[PDB]
Amino acid sequence: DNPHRFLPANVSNRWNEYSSAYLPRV
Amino acid sequence: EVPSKESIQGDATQQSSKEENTIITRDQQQTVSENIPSTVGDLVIASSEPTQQFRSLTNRWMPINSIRVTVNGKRNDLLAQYYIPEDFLSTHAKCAPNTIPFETYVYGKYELEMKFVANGNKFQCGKVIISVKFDSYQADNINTGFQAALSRPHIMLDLSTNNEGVLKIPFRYHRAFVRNQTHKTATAGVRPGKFASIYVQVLSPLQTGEGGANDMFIRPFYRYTRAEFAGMSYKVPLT
Amino acid sequence: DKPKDVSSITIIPKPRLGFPHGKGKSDAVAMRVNPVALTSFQDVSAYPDEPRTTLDIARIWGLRSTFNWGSGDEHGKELFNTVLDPGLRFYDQDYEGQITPMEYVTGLYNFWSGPIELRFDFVSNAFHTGTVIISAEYNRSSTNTDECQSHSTYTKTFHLGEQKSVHFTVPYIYDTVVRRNTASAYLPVTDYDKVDNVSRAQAMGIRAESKMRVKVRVVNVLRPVASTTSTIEVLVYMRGGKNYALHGLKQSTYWPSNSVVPIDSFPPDGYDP
Amino acid sequence: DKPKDVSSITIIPKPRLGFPHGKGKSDAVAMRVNPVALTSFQDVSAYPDEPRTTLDIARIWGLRSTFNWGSGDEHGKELFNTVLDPGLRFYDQDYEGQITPMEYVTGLYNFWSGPIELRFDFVSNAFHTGTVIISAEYNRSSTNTDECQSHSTYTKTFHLGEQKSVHFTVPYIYDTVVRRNTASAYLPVTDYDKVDNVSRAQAMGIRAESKMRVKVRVVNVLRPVASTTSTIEVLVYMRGGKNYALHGLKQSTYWPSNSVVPIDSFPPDGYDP
Amino acid sequence: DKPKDVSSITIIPKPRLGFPHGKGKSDAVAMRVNPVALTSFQDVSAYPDEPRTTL
Amino acid sequence: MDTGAKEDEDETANFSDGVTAMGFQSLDTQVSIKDILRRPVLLFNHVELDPDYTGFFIPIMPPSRMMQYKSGDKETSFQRLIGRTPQAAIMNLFRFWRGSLRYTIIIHSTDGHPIYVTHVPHTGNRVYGLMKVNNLHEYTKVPIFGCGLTTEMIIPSVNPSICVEVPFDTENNWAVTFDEDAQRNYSWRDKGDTVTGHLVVTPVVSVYMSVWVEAGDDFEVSNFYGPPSVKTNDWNYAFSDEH
Amino acid sequence: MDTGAKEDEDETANFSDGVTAMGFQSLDTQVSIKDILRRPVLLFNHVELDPDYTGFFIPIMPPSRMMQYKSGDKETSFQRLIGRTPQAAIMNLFRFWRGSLRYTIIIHSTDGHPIYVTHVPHTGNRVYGLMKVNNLHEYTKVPIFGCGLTTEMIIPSVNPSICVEVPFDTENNWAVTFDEDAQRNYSWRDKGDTVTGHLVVTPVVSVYMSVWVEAGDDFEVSNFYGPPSVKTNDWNYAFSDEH
Repeated sequence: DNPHRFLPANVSNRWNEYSSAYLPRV
Repeated sequence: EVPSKESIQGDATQQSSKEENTIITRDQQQTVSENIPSTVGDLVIASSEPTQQFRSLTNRWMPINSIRVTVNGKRNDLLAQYYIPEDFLSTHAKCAPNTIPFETYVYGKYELEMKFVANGNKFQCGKVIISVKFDSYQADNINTGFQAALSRPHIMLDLSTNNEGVLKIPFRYHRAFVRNQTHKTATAGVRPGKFASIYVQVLSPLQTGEGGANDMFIRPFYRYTRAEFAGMSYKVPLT
Repeated sequence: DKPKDVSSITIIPKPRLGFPHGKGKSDAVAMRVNPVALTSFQDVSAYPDEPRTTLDIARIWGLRSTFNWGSGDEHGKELFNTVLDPGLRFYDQDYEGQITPMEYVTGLYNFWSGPIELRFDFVSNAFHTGTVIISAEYNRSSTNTDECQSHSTYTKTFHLGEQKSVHFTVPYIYDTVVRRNTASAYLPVTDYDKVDNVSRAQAMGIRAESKMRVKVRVVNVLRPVASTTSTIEVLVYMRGGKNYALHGLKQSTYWPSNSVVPIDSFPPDGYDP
Repeated sequence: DKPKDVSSITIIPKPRLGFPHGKGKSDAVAMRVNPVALTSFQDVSAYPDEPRTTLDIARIWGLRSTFNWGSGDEHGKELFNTVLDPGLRFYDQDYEGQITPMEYVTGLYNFWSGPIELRFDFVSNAFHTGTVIISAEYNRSSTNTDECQSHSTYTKTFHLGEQKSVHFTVPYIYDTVVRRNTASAYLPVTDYDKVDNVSRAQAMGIRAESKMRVKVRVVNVLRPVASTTSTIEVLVYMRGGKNYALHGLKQSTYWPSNSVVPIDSFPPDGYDP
Repeated sequence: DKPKDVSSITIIPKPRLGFPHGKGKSDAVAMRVNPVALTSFQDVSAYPDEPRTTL
Repeated sequence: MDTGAKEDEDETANFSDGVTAMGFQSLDTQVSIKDILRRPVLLFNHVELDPDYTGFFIPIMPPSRMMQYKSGDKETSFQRLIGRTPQAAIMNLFRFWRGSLRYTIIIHSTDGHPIYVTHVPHTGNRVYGLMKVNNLHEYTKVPIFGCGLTTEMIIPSVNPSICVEVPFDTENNWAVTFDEDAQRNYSWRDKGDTVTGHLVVTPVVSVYMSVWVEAGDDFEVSNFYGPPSVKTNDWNYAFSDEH
Repeated sequence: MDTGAKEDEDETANFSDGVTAMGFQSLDTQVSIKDILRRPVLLFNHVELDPDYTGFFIPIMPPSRMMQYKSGDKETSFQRLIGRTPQAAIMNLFRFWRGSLRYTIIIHSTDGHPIYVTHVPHTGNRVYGLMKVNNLHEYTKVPIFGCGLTTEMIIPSVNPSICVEVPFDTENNWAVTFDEDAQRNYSWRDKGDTVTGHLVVTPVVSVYMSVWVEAGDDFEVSNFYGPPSVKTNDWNYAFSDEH
């Protein structure tokens, strides 16, 4: 399916955006 | 502003900020970001009932979690980040008296201040940038470099001198108020408790001498300079 | 003499003059003997008490709902409990009945704001006596059984007895200056077409359902005398406040159900028996 | 009476009123009830500290480059050496990264002029000590090894020690009042097409590459104490001067690289899982 | 109110405004940000000794 | 109208009324009744004309529950969405109107053939669509426009739309808006009192047409009736803000 | 915004700033942000309309990184060069805007058939292109323009282009410009807050169309974000001034 729809669980919070705890995103 | 000769207690020319029942001193000078305005006038329309302030509770300095800068961190690396007010409620300083009004009220407008205190030795050197991004929800992974950090309202911390910074954050949101608390019976259509983001980034990597320390620490403090609350409700636990 | 006319100007040709507006200028050609004559309102004119705006219609008291209150209703019980949204009455079922004048006029607009007023008329007498608490609850709602949660909001305890009517202004407290209407801006379905998820996916707008409720709970259980009725009915009226406001004209939410017949040619279409 | 209208004028019919302009007059038809109403900025308005022009954006300090300065760097060595053109960063390679706000805004325009400002922040302490010379060189450039040639231009020797920051205005000295931008005015290639000389031959414009350089050389070799680091990093910031000026809007030089996704219909396009 | 506009005039449609003339009026649309801006001759201007006419 | 403030005998303390949000987004205020009814409403969407008939009749009455589509009844040339317009919902509350209306005609052509428009004054009948007046098989000799009633003309090539303003030609103080039944055979002089006349539209050849309508500048409604008994099913054809 | 003059603690002598070269070539000054955004940008270049659908939807949002083409992804009706306009690059720095926009439609026709334009107010969805609203197979009876929303009309023969000015109809103080991801399925009431409504464009028959856009007179941007991370390769597709 379209991969952009949902963010993978390990990097994201419940609200389906990047978690504040996950610093490596940059 | 001007240092004096050495007495029993060193160079005793320290200033201090006294806010409610918490004092924070500073050794060297202070960097301050420009005092800029917030959205006003919509307040009286969007809230039919009168809005309340709890200065004694919310205007006191609250220390949050410590940040660990190492010699391995490259340029553009996030040292920390904070979705506010969400993270000050339920993530950092969970039992702070600053959070008491957020239990009962459902809406509010928040102008913040954030003081940062660094303590690296005189044989270290490095630059850290702290910057605010107003209304960052689903916009965290773009315009999030050191370059954009220098453009937005920001402070700059040299890790050798141990200067202090104070970042003033106006309320600049697309809606009139921001929702404080999520709940089982509340709507899932809106993202609550996040009107801004605070990034702390390595502008230049930390460096040390031969047989020197491989890290040093920074401590953020926050305080609401204008916390107005509207829509009283039954008290709930925070997240 | 026949001197040449050297004056000129660049024009942008448009078909209609002020087509989409409800005011300003117009290029209309009067079908009269006199091109600048108008209908005289010297004798026959609009009466002063008729509503001049839709905000005047939204200040007419309409009967929203009713409910019962017996002696058997233990304290804390929800007598009445609705989502107070002027946009829609229900989110989960077809509505049919007589909508209130403020709801009817609201359905014409995409956005609303300002306070809403209620009025609870207890169909009782001198010998009925109880106490109810009317609470307005925003964002987060209480549980049916936990009366304490309802008490910790904006409340007005009404002591029923000699007085049989209580007015209640619901204060407008939301994150946005105006709420948008939950009813759709445009709905072409007219023949009660059986709906699917593909139909829903291609809607005009996304229904932002209101979580703001108004509950009525028992404080003091209704203790009537033996000689009168044990259960009374309560009438709940509703109008827009004095600072009620509407914006963004759309396709109407509600439409006439009862006694709708399409016009025909009179008397060509077999009127002569 | 019905008298004949003898007045007339010659008109030149145009489709649009002031299509290409960013000011003046317009023939726009408002999609409102009132034809002459506007958006109120009584409460919600632009904040005073926001940039009103692009020249305000071009006065924001952005971090251009960085370089190192060790104890092993013998005197006269080029620490830093770039072509200071706000048009393009490189002439001979693909650039990727975070462009400075004055470079970003410049890329929108075909011509620029006026002085450029630099600011060198040495990431050091009290115990570091050296001396660098910052030279601006026009038309003719020096050899890497001949430091004397660099000294005979417009220079500012900075004595590093207690102060860790030096500001440097680069004076605008060229044969023309405005330089033209080295980046192309229009580039239709979007799919990284493999380039040939026939492609180059049919370009929009001819890239007039700037020979104006800014070099930083060692005057006094960096002599730090044993207990501190032997090599420091220098941060080179850059903004437009107080008399910086831009003209001739073109297709932008730079475009967003990171996290670009094209929009789709929500919620028709399979948003419902 | 939405009153009807009763004012009118008879126009003679021409394509160009003052096509054959070397002076007078023109219907030209400036290709600028500002519709009424012009080239400045503050510094750079015609030198006084240059011929202004063919005579 | 009656506010019902008559019955508000409560004199106890209440919450604040706040400040009005009118003119906050934009000054364009859309709340006025005489501004909504002055907005144009569409009636006939690409209906066909014929030279064989007398012309196409458009009964001069404001758009309301009279011009509403109900499900599973006889098909008409009127568009279905007249029922559910904001301009119709207003006319469902007022049973009297007076003053001029404003019809806008748009011919789907660019030919030299002229189309005509003819305000016939209130003559008692309430016909619409194409009609053969007096069942004759030839109207080119004696046209409806040529009889000598007030008449404008569209010339599609010059401009393929006109906006006429038809006068309030009637013996009544007020024109009635609606009835409980449109198709009911009751006393004939009263059925006529819901129109103030007709527009007719004759072409030279066959052609399609669109008709809009609104209230003129001089226009007043009165005799307020309150809101009717209604039905809705908007909830059903949209996703919640929670999937 | 923050100048960064805060950190400029240097108080040593410097070279002259000279004199500004503004107004030297011409008085027409193009530096203003509210003048660049007021220039028209092209969106849809000769896209097709159909009478079979409800109409063609144009979401009312300013042109930015949202409307950008990336290489080797799904094809859209949006033109590719929206990404690289000067008017887009400005909107990439500001995340909030407010006030009216100005859409310009140009129908490729000279027929008597009328085309309509309909400002639908902010209703939460963000659809574009052709859509069958509620999956019906017939919209000629009940058109989107006929429902009774604000509506203008183009008559191609008279003048085959209009310039509308769509109002800021929303409950928000500000309309959001962009997101980190357009195609991400997050909370539904927030995805809606990047548009202030839609334009719809219904024709009688099939026809092609072009759409431009700009900021209105009443238009303010705010919430400055600084410049993004960018890429370029202009150097590659041009000869040096030295062969």
